[PDB]
Amino acid sequence: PMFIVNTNVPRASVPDGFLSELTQQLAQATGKPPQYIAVHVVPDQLMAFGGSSEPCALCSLHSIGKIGGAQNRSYSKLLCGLLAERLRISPDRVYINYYDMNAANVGWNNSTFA
Amino acid sequence: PMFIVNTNVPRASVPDGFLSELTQQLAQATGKPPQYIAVHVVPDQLMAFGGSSEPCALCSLHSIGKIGGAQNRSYSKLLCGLLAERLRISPDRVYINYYDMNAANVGWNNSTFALEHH
Amino acid sequence: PMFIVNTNVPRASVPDGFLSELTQQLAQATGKPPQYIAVHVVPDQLMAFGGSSEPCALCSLHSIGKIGGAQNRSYSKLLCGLLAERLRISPDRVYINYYDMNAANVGWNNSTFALEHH
Repeated sequence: PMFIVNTNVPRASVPDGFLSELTQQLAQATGKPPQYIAVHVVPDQLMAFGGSSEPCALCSLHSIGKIGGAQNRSYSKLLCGLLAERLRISPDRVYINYYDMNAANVGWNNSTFA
Repeated sequence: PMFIVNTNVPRASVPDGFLSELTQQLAQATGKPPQYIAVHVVPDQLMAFGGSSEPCALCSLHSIGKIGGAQNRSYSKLLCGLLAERLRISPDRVYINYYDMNAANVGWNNSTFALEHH
Repeated sequence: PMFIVNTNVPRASVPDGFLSELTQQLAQATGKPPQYIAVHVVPDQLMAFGGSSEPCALCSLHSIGKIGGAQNRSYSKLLCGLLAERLRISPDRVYINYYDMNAANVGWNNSTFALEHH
């Protein structure tokens, strides 16, 4: 799986341990091994949410399976919680796009997961 | 909805008011409340379009519904128009990927927009 | 088509000509004219793959058609080979998301690639 978070919060406000916490908690939540979890954090972005430049985040989580109604609500509670606690971003200023990827549509190690 | 624009145009060339104009015009175009419109502009990128590095933009618009044949052509006219007028990017050097998101696949405020079944 | 590469490799490590090489190789692989191939490389990113910050890349390839089981295996061998050769990134630290776009969902030049119906 891969998780990306784009935010206008400054890089200095990202705490030590963040990428590792995201990796471990997403491994727990998705049921996938941590060695297959990739994370990308993009601070200092020029963005607005509702026309306001208060802290916000636009994110995405891609996974082959383990994407659905209840699961996505669980991922959103987990991720909004981390973004609130660690980056001080209000949950109502976060959007997370979820993608259930077909294994044939994910390349890795010179081939695909199909 | 969320609209992202990635471009090689310098940050200095983005005019004051641009994020607000995109927010307001997308609210008008999609019929969605402006309070729910998010925008992200990424300048100074290393990109090429057709192998040339003249000004260009690669964008995306994600919305739960309001994505379709005629609507997407209307959004493209609006957005290419704004990118040409404000960032001086030629419309034929702009790609915009449209995504019709299912409500269950959009997280917000500790949950998603699928609040009907559990 | 559009190909995006996000990596933690430093900008100085992206060779001159890399965008052009990707453009040419992708035009060849997809059969699409190079004039329609867009590439975006984003170095110096804060990323981890499997909990490690050694070189890695998260990428995407969007194309209207020319996306499928065998074609994607071929694109992966091609692209991982280029990322390994040019950016020194191990293929097992590379993910590439493939998207088969509908023509009506790709905006370009004030409209979309759905020009047949109203």
